[PDB]
Amino acid sequence: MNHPLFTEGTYQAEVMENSPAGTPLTVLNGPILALDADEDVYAVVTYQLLGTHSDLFVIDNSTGVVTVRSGIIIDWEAFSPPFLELLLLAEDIGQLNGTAHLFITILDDNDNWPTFSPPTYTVHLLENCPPGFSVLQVTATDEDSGLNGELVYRIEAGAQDRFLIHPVTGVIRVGNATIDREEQESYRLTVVATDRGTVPLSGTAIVTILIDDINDSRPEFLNPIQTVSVLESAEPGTIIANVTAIDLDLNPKLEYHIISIVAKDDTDRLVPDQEDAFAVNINTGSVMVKSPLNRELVATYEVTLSVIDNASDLPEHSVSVPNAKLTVNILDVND
Ligand SMILES: [Ca+2]
Ligand SMILES: [Ca+2]
Ligand SMILES: [Ca+2]
Ligand SMILES: [Ca+2]
Ligand SMILES: [Ca+2]
Ligand SMILES: [Ca+2]
Ligand SMILES: [Ca+2]
Ligand SMILES: [Ca+2]
Ligand SMILES: [K+]
Ligand SMILES: [K+]
Repeated sequence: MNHPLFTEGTYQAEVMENSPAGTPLTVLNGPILALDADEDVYAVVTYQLLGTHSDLFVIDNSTGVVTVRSGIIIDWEAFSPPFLELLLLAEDIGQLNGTAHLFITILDDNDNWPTFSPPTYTVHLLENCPPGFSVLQVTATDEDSGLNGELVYRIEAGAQDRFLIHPVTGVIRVGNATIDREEQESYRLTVVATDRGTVPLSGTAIVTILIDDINDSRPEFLNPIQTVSVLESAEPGTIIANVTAIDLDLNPKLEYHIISIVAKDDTDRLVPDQEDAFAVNINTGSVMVKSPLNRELVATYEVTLSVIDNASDLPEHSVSVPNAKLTVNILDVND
């Protein structure tokens, strides 16, 4: 009986993780207080603090106030559950000790950054993929609790509405935009996940999106219109011109052809059966005299040349639009 008595059986208390040394515990139920049992004499009562995690704290042995110790760090993420049990002793010399318990709840602080692991990504994607196609999912982790761990995803740069991301799931999908390998063959997306604590932290990942090829882009002649004067004395074999085209797809097989050769004499009049006159090299586009030329037979030739990508996956983007045009004015030879 004659031992000192605390005001409470158990003092309920709390403290914020990462509090610096000196920080008193918030003690929900009054101050930690014991008094000597003898109502006639006076007797000094000192306080002690014991238990497996008492090393995190120091008790003011005179006032009984519990503060955070120097050296140590209170880590919410290091205790499951986030709840300590400590014994308090009241000492009066020549008396048995007082007993109370100090139960302490460690409070969470937003002190973990939303982390991506892996912290970067690479994905291949086929061009002409329709709106809303699901490209990649990205997940970040957070060792905080409650809202301080609840993450919200968002594309910061590299995107321009061509890719969108679900704020919750982190699923990157294609936006309402044409993904054309020829217009842009790759993307480097900066993607941030932000926590919802009041001081909100964020962390970053980099999604490379390599656009794969469909052979879907027609060859283009770089020299579409061309007039050339050739001597009627030009022998067969003689290169007089070269049409040249480019397909912007990944592995084209270009083939140059002559679609027609219209011929006209010097009185501006149709001369038929003169397709033997010229020939285009099927790979290079080099145009040569093929048969003997005579001005007195043919004065002008209009020649149309096409080019096909034989590898093209789409049939309506196979051929040159427009075809190449080559007028060939024939020069006179005389005495
Ligand atoms: Ca912590
Ligand atoms: Ca925390
Ligand atoms: Ca956080
Ligand atoms: Ca394309
Ligand atoms: Ca293509
Ligand atoms: Ca093509
Ligand atoms: Ca002649
Ligand atoms: Ca002549
Ligand atoms: K007393
Ligand atoms: K005493």
